[PDB]
Amino acid sequence: GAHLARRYLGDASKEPDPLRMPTFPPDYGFPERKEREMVATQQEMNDAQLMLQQRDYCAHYLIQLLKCKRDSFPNFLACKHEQHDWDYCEHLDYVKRMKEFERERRLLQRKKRREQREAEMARG
Amino acid sequence: YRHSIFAVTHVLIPVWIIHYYLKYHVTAKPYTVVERKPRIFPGDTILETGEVIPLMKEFPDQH
Amino acid sequence: EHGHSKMELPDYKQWKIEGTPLETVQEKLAARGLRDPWGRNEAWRYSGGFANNVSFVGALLKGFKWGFAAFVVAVGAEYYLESQ
Amino acid sequence: CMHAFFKAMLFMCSGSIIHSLNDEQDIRKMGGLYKAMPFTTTALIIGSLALTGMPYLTGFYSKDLIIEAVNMSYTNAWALLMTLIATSLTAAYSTRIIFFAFLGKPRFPPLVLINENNPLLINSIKRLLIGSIFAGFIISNNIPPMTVPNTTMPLYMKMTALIVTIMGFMLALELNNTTYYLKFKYPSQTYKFSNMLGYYPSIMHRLPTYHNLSMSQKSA
Amino acid sequence: PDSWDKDVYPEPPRRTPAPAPQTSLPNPVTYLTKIFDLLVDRPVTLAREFIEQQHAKNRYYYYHREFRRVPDITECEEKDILCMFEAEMQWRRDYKVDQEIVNIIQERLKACQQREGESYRQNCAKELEQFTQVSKAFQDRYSDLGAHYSARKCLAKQKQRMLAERKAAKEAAAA
Amino acid sequence: AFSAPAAYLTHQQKVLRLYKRALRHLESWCVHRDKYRYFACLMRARFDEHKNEKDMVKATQLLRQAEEEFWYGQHPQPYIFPESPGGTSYERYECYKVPEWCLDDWHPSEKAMYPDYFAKREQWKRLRRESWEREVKQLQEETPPGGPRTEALPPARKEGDLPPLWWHIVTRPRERPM
Amino acid sequence: QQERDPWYDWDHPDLRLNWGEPIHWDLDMYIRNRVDTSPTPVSWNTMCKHLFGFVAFMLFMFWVGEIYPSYQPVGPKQYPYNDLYLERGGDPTKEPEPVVHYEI
Amino acid sequence: SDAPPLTLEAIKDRVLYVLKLYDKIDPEKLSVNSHFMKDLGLDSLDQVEIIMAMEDEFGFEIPDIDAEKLMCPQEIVDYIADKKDVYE
Amino acid sequence: GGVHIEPRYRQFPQLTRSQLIQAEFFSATMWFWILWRFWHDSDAVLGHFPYPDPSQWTDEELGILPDDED
Amino acid sequence: SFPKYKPSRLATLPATLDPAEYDISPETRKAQAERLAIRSRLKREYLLQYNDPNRLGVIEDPALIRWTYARSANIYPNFRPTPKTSLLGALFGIGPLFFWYYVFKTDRDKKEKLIQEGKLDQTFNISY
Amino acid sequence: MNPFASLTLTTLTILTIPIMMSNSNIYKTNLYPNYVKTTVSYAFTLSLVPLLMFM
Amino acid sequence: MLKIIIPTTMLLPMTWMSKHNMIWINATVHSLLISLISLSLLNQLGENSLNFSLTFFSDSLSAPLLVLTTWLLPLMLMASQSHLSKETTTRKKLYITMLILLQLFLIMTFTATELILFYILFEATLVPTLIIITRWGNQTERLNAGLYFLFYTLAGSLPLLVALVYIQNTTGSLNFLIIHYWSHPLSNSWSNIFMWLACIMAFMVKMPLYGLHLWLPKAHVEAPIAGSMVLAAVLLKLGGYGMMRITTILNPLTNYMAYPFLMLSMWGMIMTSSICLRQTDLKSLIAYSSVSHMALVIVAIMIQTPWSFMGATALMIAHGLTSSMLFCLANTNYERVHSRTMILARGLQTLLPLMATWWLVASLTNLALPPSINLIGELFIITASFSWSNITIILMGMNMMITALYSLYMLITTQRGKYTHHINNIKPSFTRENALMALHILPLLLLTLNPKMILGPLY
Ligand SMILES: CCCCCCCCCCCCCCCCCC(=O)OC[C@H](COP(=O)([O-])OCC(O)COP(=O)([O-])OC[C@@H](COC(=O)CCCCCCCCCCCCCCCCC)OC(=O)CCCCCCCCCCCCCCCCC)OC(=O)CCCCCCCCCCCCCCCCC
Ligand SMILES: CCCCCCCCCCCCCCCCC[C@@H](O)O[C@H](CO[C@H](O)CCCCCCCCCCCCCCC)COP(=O)(O)OCC[N+](C)(C)C
Ligand SMILES: CCCCCCCC/C=C\CCCCCCCC(=O)O[C@H](COC(=O)CCCCCCC/C=C/CCCCCCCC)COP(=O)(O)OCCN
Ligand SMILES: CCCCCCCCCCCC(=O)SCCNC(=O)CCNC(=O)[C@H](O)C(C)(C)COP(=O)(O)O
Repeated sequence: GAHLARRYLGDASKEPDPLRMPTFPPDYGFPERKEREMVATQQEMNDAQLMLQQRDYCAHYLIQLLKCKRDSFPNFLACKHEQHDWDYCEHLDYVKRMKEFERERRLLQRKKRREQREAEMARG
Repeated sequence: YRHSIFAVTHVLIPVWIIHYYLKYHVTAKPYTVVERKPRIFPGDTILETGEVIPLMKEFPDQH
Repeated sequence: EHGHSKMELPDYKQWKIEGTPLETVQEKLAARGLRDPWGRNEAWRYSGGFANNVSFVGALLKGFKWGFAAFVVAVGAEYYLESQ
Repeated sequence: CMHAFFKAMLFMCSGSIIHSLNDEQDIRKMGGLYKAMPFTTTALIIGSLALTGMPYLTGFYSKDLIIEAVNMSYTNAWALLMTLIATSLTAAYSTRIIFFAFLGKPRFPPLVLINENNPLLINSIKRLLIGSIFAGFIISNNIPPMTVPNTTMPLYMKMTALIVTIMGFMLALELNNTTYYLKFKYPSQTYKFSNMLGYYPSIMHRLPTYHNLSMSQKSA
Repeated sequence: PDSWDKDVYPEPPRRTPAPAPQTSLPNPVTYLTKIFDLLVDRPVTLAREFIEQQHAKNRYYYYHREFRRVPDITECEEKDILCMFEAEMQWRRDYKVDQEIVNIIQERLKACQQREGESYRQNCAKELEQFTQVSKAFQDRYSDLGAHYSARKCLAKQKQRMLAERKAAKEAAAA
Repeated sequence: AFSAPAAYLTHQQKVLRLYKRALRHLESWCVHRDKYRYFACLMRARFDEHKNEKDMVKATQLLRQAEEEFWYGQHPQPYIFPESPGGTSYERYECYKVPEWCLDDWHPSEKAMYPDYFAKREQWKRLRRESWEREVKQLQEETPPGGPRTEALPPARKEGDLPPLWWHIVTRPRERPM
Repeated sequence: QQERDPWYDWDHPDLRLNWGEPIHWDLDMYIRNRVDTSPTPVSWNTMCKHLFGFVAFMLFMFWVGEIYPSYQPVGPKQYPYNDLYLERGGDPTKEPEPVVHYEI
Repeated sequence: SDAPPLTLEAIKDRVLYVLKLYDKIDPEKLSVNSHFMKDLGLDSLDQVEIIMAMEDEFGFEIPDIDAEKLMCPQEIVDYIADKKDVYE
Repeated sequence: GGVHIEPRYRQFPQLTRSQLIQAEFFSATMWFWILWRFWHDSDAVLGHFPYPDPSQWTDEELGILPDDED
Repeated sequence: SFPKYKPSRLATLPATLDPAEYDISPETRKAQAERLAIRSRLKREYLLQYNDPNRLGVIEDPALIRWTYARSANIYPNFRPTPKTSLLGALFGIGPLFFWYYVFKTDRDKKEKLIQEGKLDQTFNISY
Repeated sequence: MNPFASLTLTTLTILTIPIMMSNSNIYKTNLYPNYVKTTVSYAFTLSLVPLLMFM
Repeated sequence: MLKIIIPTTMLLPMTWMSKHNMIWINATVHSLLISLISLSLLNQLGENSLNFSLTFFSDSLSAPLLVLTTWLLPLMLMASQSHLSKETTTRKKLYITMLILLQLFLIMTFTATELILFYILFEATLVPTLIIITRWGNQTERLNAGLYFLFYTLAGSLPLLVALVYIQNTTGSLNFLIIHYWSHPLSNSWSNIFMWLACIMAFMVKMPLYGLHLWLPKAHVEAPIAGSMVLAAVLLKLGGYGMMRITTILNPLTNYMAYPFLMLSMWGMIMTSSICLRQTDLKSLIAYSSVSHMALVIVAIMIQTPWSFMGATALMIAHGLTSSMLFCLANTNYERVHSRTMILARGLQTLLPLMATWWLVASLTNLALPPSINLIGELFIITASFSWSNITIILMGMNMMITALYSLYMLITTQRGKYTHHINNIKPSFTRENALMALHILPLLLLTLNPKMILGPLY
């Protein structure tokens, strides 16, 4: 999708663009701003040599899954729990990305509403 | 018997020749055979120097 | 070793347009005062083991019954073994 | 890897039909082979099911992931639309093959030479049949991960491949069922375009070559 | 192996993990490699020991040739053909030596890329820098000489390069 | 193929050729046998409405719009028999065929195998050698003066004679030599 | 030579030629292995128009889809160590401007 | 291939069988030597339809020039035998 | 390598019971595999993680003030 | 009425759509008869030679000799310098040469200018 | 030492034996197709091992 | 170097004192032994050269050409054994004498430490080939052909002599070593431009250059088989060898004087290739293919880079062997059909299978299939030209495609299809022809194993 239709047949300035997002400071919404955590260190992540695109905040569960796969090799369906954990953590990453997109969208909405209200007040 | 003589004259002899050639001639020169460095995961023993890898940062486990 | 067995043709009197769509074709033709001169020649295509047809969905479900029965038996065994 | 298996088996089945029908390739003259020749029938049915990406088959492991990845990437919309339409047309032409080669009344010459009783053909087809049933599952469960998976999707975008496959199945079957009706009409322009391969073989094999060869004799 | 120098061709300490069976099922890989060992590695080793003892029965040596250094083209008179001949031969030998130096560096780079795996972009920076430096030196020395390259042409290229560098330094200092 | 062509095609011949082509393309369009039979009867009914027309002008004016209509609806991918000039196996076995005269270059060791066949071959050679000298005179005396008017050959008329120019026609590698 | 009569007994069946007949100046142009001028079910100009129209339409709409892309309602992927600065190229002695990611 | 070596008797039996299914022509009057135009009172279109039936029956197509002058079952059998090189 | 089967000429061809049983067995195997895989892994076909509704998220955790603070 | 078929150079008019074949006159029939007559004379001549048991060689075909001689060795004696031939020769022999010369000269001048100015990044370019 | 290289090269090398033997007597008998098919099956079974080691 | 020249000279009294029926056996045996002796020159050093004496020297560019020249003569004798059966003893001895003289002149040409000696022998090679073409030629055009093959060459080479003596009046020596060591730049002047043209056109006309190639189809078509072999394999490489030897003094003029020629070659290798698509003659097709390959060699030499020189040397050797083999196959067909027309004898693979295999291998080598040395030279020259300018690849690409086309065309027209019915004088191939094709094709596939032997002195 609906956001495609909203951006392309509605108002382009109403919705964010994915290339330049985010356009607003992180602390504009709330000043708490807790930081994200990383479990796997640089050296162990390099030693597992996962991938450059697989070196995200999801890496510890990926390393555990690879450990299971190497350890219980012939029983190729033994460690399903590790696969579930890795999938769930990827799901949490994706939902965080969706939340960021929604936050940017509504921040732009309020910015445009504030601009329109200020223009109305100036005209009055 | 035909399968035995086939597996002898077709698999065993070429594999003998190739193993001899690789082990005693090709590997005599540097960088001719290069192997991917094996993956190292935390908690691994490591045979060459006998040094263990420390475990990870005990991530909060739930679901 | 080849097939020299002196195969013999069936009787030409066997083939009849009755009970086949060629009969509907003949009736539609007679409605216009026409008649097919070659109707009986193709009757063998609707006569023997070719008489019974299969639908596309039926063709896809070629071995559904036995597979479903085996799946039911296996899942029952799995249920009776896991609950132990 | 998956396409290798099921496409090779499909070609084996087609060649078996061709050899059994005295080197006849046109499907207009091949009729009811579902019951006249059952092993080729079931092998081709399994291959067609695997080609259209039916679940827990060789096709499902690769093609389903292809569609899921193309739906959730920063790509062209036109490319996505063409991928979906191509999947539907894949299901449709598989339906065409099965319907016109196995379902109707026999249309081959009266002297019937149909036979599959040869150990070589049976064994060669059945090995690739076992492959096209199990290799995708085995191999996808054996290979270590190499890309980030698509964990969460909207329900409509998760089933899109199956939806377009079933729509292709149904529309193709409906269009093929009208051939039994007693009516005749001349073909349209779209049918002519589709049958003559977009007229690409004609134009680009008559205009370029000539314009080269003539010069090769005239100027050079 | 002692056949090649380890300093010329460095390799990492090649740490390797130990097997940690997590299930009770016996893997096919260890049985297959044991069978391959018993069936192949033993007869080949026996044949090689026989060959090596036969070689040790008859031993002889060959030597690497050492070449003296001779005056080069810079200290060569204009039409003194003999010293130009010595200088040209020496320059050609130096050219071959430089080519093999670049070959050694490239072999090091390729080995690093293959060995480091998915982390080659970070773990092979040293080899890339070494190859960049040696390639710059080789390109400065020998590039654009032509098919009919000679010591005089290389000297002229070096002379033009040092003239340009001197002019640039003089301009920058007096800026 | 076997028959000698004529100088021109009569209107009857062109009508019959159109009938065969139209029936074949209609069969190609209608896959199923009953539908083909129905529409073939309709086609033959449409064909023989004008069987008894007498004047040449309209008969020539017909069979023209029929050709145009057929070319419009000609089913651009018709069914072709596998051995037909457009089929999938038109010239499949042409490479396999070898002329008879190749056997004249065989080594005597090869000719040691198959002795009866080569004796029969020699008998055929003798027969051809006599019959050709007979046939040349037969054709020279039988042809009209100034040159033949058609590519049709006469048969044998006497007792010991054979049809002129029969060696090539009689001996063909085969339809499928291997 | 492709559209010569297939059935007739040519002295040269492959080339479809007879002994003694005149040979076209461009025989090697038309040998059934090369350009042929056989009639087609559809006229040449209609074929050209349809093919060119299809190709041009596809190129144009590919360009349009490039102008109007498709994506998902998600933010950019976040990578931990300064956008993986060290693992992508390196240059470890420059101390890049740190990038820190937003938890929500 | 596995194609049985069909003989002249097979050709004649098949040709007579296909002709006997033609309801326009009576089964009793027809013979191996019975002419189509005169001995059976058929039409030219009927002759070409019979030729088409033979073409479909035997799986190979007869060119029009040689098909148009094929008027009797015996010469149909002879043409098929000559085309397919039948010994006996 | 096979067995001798004669042509039929307008009758159904002779069939061996071996090919019939093999074909039915393999089709049954395919369907059993499909069913068994689905029962065991229902989630792969239909998904396992629900797709949250973006509009159902409350204003608190998305960082919007009531249009006046900023 | 149906859409008319328009023949082109590479898609010729079908035989059954020629209006000329329906224009039948005694002269046309005589033309076809004498065409078949000369074809039958040539066929008879070729077949007499073809079946002769005594011949053990290649039947020389005057048509092939004429075709090859016309294609190869009969061009210059019939060539006459005309404005059409002169213009086509000048174009097809000189235009491509100067076109490619301009293209390559421009490309190499651009490369040399960049090299002299030094902004080309020839790193790792060792072999040339 | 590390059968990986030996086996991977041995598969490609065994694939070329019938090509060398195509000058021999077996090429003139009817057992050649069976010979080549058996060679391919053996090569497949042999190459199955390095894949297992990779897994 | 005398250990090779003296036996070549002794080949003449050996031939003239032989029996009436033992000329071929003795000539072939002793020519093969001479080639075996010439194989010793292959070993080389990365340093200067093998300077045998003041008169002769050897290099990594001269050695492969000498080996090929010495190896060709037995092949030419084997080819000529057939059609010279009905000749008198004296005429056959004279033919063998002409071949021996041509080999000796080429041998002395390729060593030739001094440039005037190189010119003298390089022009002395012109007489025996002219006699061979105009005396033992089948057609009536041979005489005309000879005139062409003569005058073109002389027109190119007469100014060169002038330039040479002028150089000796200026530099003082024409020995190649002193010329190399005392080389000096050529100022951009009209006099130097004309000296460049005089030095270059003589070797341009023989390669041949596009636009100067009219003599080659005539000479190759009208010549006998041995003449065609020696013209295609060795005589075309004299121009390339001379060009490689002489551009050491033309710098830096060659940087911008090469522009007219390069295009003439870069476009020409297209045009001639297209010509091969529409040809009714086998020998003409092979001649035009030779023209295309030699034009690409001209491009390589004019680029003047080490990779250019290596590619050019490899391509020269490979093309020589391939062209000789193709001419031999065409001659084997001609001796049976007496036509030399592609379309008349068709479907020969059914009648002559082993010769069909030889045709396939010859076409594949001419098609530049990897890893044959034809492709090695092809790719090296293409890479060097791409370094020269990134647009050249386009033309090269086109050439490559067209090459394959006409090559397979020549394979499909003659060997494939249905045999011509009225030709029945096609006897099974003799052992001599099969041995000739084997001796043509085995050295190519043996040379692909050791390419450094044919990459020239810049390897
Ligand atoms: C986003 C919302 C999602 C939901 C979307 C809606 C859901 C579906 C809605 C359904 C829509 C249509 C689906 C039915 C397909 C049509 C079937 C049909 O009727 O065919 C018979 C009919 C004629 O049949 P006939 O002549 O009588 O033949 C006699 C026998 O029937 C001969 O029979 P036969 O035995 O020889 O063979 C039979 C064969 C014969 O049938 C054919 O002839 C095939 C040709 C038509 C079908 C091809 C459709 C694919 C479209 C791709 C086009 C790409 C753009 C190309 C543009 C080119 C521009 C020149 O038919 C088949 O076997 C199957 C055909 C297709 C059915 C199965 C697949 C359909 C599902 C996929 C389509 C939509 C779902 C997408 C899924 C993803 C969701 C988004 O075909 C047509 O008339 C074509 C109709 C549509 C053509 C549109 C293009 C016209 C453009 C004209 C020019 C315009 C101006 C351009 C200017 C450019 C300037 C630069
Ligand atoms: C026939 C098929 C091919 C055969 C072989 C063809 C190849 C040979 C063609 C000759 C190659 C080039 C000749 C001259 C090249 C020098 C560059 C010069 O011509 O260009 C300009 C020269 O300007 C004009 O070209 C002046 C010359 C004009 C007169 C020449 C005739 C032009 C066409 C002749 C072509 C005919 C070739 C065949 C003859 C039989 C440069 O301007 P400028 O800075 O001033 O001169 C620089 C040189 N300086 C410093 C020594 C003075
Ligand atoms: C296949 C046909 C090719 C035919 C050969 C074409 C090449 C023609 C080469 C030019 C001809 C003259 C060559 C001179 C030999 C070199 C000697 C030299 O360079 O000395 C020059 C002399 O140079 C000349 O004099 C040359 C003048 C040219 C006179 C002859 C004209 C011949 C035709 C010229 C145009 C054709 C060239 C291109 C033809 C392309 C091929 C068709 C300097 O003399 P100095 O006076 O001592 O020094 C000056 C300081 N005081
Ligand atoms: C999908 C393709 C569509 C096809 C469309 C074609 C539609 C065709 C409709 C045209 C109708 C006509 O024939 S147009 C009618 C043309 N005029 C005549 O036919 C008059 C004389 N007819 C003859 O002579 C015949 O041969 C005959 C006597 C029948 C045979 O005779 P026999 O047997 O005794 O030999």
